[PDB]
Amino acid sequence: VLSPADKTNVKAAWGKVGAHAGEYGAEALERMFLSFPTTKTYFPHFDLSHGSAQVKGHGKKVADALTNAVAHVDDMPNALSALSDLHAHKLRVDPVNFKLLSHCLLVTLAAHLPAEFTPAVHASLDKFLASVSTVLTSKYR
Amino acid sequence: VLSPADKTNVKAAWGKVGAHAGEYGAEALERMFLSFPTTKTYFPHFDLSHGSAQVKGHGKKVADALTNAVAHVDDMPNALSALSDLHAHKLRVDPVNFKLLSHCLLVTLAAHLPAEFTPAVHASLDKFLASVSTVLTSKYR
Amino acid sequence: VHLTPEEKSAVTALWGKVNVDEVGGEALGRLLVVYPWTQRFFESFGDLSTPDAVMGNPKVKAHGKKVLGAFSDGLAHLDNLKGTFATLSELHCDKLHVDPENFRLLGNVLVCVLAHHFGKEFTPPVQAAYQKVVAGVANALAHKYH
Amino acid sequence: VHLTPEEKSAVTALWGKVNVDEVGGEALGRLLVVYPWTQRFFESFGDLSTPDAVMGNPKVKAHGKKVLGAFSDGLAHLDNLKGTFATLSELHCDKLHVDPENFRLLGNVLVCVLAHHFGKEFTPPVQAAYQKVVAGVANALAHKYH
Ligand code: HEM
Ligand code: HEM
Ligand code: HNI
Ligand code: HNI
Repeated sequence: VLSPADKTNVKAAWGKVGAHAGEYGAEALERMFLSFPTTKTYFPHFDLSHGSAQVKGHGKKVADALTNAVAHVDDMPNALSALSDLHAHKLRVDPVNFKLLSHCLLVTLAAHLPAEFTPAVHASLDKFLASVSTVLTSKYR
Repeated sequence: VLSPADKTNVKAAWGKVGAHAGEYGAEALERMFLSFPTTKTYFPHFDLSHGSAQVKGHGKKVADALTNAVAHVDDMPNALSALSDLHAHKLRVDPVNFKLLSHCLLVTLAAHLPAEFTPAVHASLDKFLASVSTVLTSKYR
Repeated sequence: VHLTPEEKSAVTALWGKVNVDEVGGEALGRLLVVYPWTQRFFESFGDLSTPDAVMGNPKVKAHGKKVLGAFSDGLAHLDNLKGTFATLSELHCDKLHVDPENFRLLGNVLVCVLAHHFGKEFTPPVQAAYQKVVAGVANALAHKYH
Repeated sequence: VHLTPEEKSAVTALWGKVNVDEVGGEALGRLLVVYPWTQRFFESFGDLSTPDAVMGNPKVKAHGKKVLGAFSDGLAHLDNLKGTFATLSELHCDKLHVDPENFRLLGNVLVCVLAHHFGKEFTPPVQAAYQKVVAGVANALAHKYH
């Protein structure tokens, strides 16, 4: 469960990210494709070339979804309901990959939040991304 | 989430297990220790060889916990609350190991339920053991 | 990854009793029933809407024969699983775009199918040997991904 | 795993700039904070009640340095990680009873610590090379478990 302290840490950290969220979403995807190449099996229809506009566009969508989840951190199952439906029934991405994207999002945040990425905030962000992943895989079977 | 059919299937299968629950719990533990040696790191104080009295006794405890979970299948977070606290705070078993015991429980059931272990029942039991595992790892941080 | 001589003999002995075509269809079918997101690769196989629709699907059965046939052939090469499955690894990555986690799931389902079929004969030591095998095969199939 | 000449070069180049004392203390400390069940091996280390207590703990910092020092030594054996970590693998299994999942968790925390320290210099390709390394080291330390 996300504690009130977790929620405070997540909101403050994502607040600092601000309008950079879309960029960081794309960076996290790029980091994931490079570091965990098996995740590319879900994007064979994508242009994965360097600076890919398609990947950048998708990073923005991922970021916006996270921004919405932060804004509705008290009620994420409802906020992420349609997105959960999409991954469970249409995309059918194996649940193990959510930890890979989560790690890459965490690494991206660490690389862009020198002051803010304290051990406590690190912990809260990890819990938050796992909670998002839990909601997004809740309807798979 | 467990569907109405899942719960029917789990109750029927565990019902057929009947008085053998403790035996199967011990067998599942033995299968786990042999197939996944890393799990032995949590039991250095145990005799873990075949025919172990400690493993037989512990299998009964695991089985009893599962029986209680089946009895309270719509309220497992609360029915298993103390056991969740125990694994999270006293034992501190890494969450990755729950899938290993769950698999060995499944295999044990498959080996003992020729008629009952249909593909649908297999699916329901896997979901059930995953749900028990989720509850038992819900308080780790 | 490797097995003792006792484990190799146990694997071979049990496998001698396996109907590979049948166990293959059963394992692939159960994969698609128990982990239904794995159906994503098989839209062309038709009706996968219910457990019976999946298990009795002729195309699921035919593909199961093919998959476990390759698995079976690989049991003759337990010392070189990565080499054995290199071209299938490349194919599943480059052409089929199959997440290797699927190989791990299939391995686990196969172990359940063997347990279901053989009952008490699928002893804990026999399972341990087969766990080494399916992990080795899944790792081999994952090895050429890039 | 198996690093390319280009990846090997990237790893060594970054590591030459690493303060192993700081990064080791940070990595082990954050392991214990972020995944607090990992504290189970360190009751003898004293006060681990708060994040500040963990991070500032002299024994946590000393052990973090020792662990990352052995990690550092391993970087001179990138084509034989299993060989060089064989002794420590057996030690962690039989004497310390450490679940190898801990090695994987530490590896990912290390990657986070490196990103936190180096910022934009920890590029996606540099991360990818370090992911290969930490997976390789974790697998090497897990290899002799029984
Ligand atoms: C924190 C976890 C995740 C978030 C927040 C997220 C978010 C999103 C969003 C917002 C979309 C677009 C929704 C729409 O167009 O209606 C999407 C689509 C998609 N996601 Fe995710 N996702 C996550 C995890 C994953 C993972 C782990 C994978 C695979 C490795 C994945 C693969 C895909 C794919 C293949 C699409 C469709 C792309 C397309 O063809 O347009 N997602 N995701
Ligand atoms: C379905 C999952 C599980 C169930 C239902 C379960 C159940 C139990 C129960 C009922 C107890 C005894 C509680 C007591 O003494 O008050 C126990 C203890 C314990 N469990 Fe589990 N457990 C599960 C998963 C695991 C896993 C995966 C591990 C490690 C691989 C583990 C390691 C332990 C240990 C070390 C003890 C203490 C044994 C002792 O020293 O007496 N458990 N568990
Ligand atoms: C859930 C997905 C999935 C899994 C777990 C899986 C697991 C395995 C395993 C594991 C032991 C083996 C040995 C194996 C072997 C094979 N697979 Ni896999 N495959 C999978 C998805 C496929 C798909 C998809 C194809 C192409 C099917 C088609 O439509 O022709 C395929 C095709 C094959 C072929 C035929 C190759 C060709 O067409 O040239 C072989 C052989 N395989 N598959
Ligand atoms: C979370 C637990 C944990 C992790 C992730 C971990 C990860 C690692 C990694 C990963 C890169 C390496 C290279 C490594 C190396 C070492 N460990 Ni680990 N160790 C861990 C728990 C221990 C414990 C416990 C000891 C004994 C500590 C003490 O001081 O007694 C230990 C002791 C050591 C020693 C000292 C051995 C000796 O006495 O000769 C080395 C070297 N290690 N450890």
